[PDB]
Amino acid sequence: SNFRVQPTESIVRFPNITNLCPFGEVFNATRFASVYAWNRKRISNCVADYSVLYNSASFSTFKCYGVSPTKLNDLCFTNVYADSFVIRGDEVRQIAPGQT
Amino acid sequence: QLSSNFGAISSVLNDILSRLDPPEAEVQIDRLITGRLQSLQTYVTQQLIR
Repeated sequence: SNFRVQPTESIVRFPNITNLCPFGEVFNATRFASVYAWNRKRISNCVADYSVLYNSASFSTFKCYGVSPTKLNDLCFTNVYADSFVIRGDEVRQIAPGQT
Repeated sequence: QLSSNFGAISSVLNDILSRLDPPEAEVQIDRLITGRLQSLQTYVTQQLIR
């Protein structure tokens, strides 16, 4: 067989960042941008909590592409984008990569 | 040869493993598995001839 040294003790390293992102201002925005003029903003230097958003029952659909939603509170990024727009009628499901 | 993609989204295993559910990560792991197995087989055959 083979001989492998197991780790002695597990350590956890994540900073003590404090400030919270203003996610309530975009989810409860007074007026939303149009589809042909969709607003795009950049958020950084803040803690984003996706557990409250995922656990919320006020949403209709929550689909994540490329990354699982349950591991979004542990990973770290460099920047994020918030695209806000309103579309009515059918063709709602077409908002996804690789669609026509 | 360990840094090639072979079609997956990332060439390293820990990034894909710790970022996605295993039900989806199965495909990404399988591509790397088959590529690395082929590389090892080629190496062994060359060594035998030499």
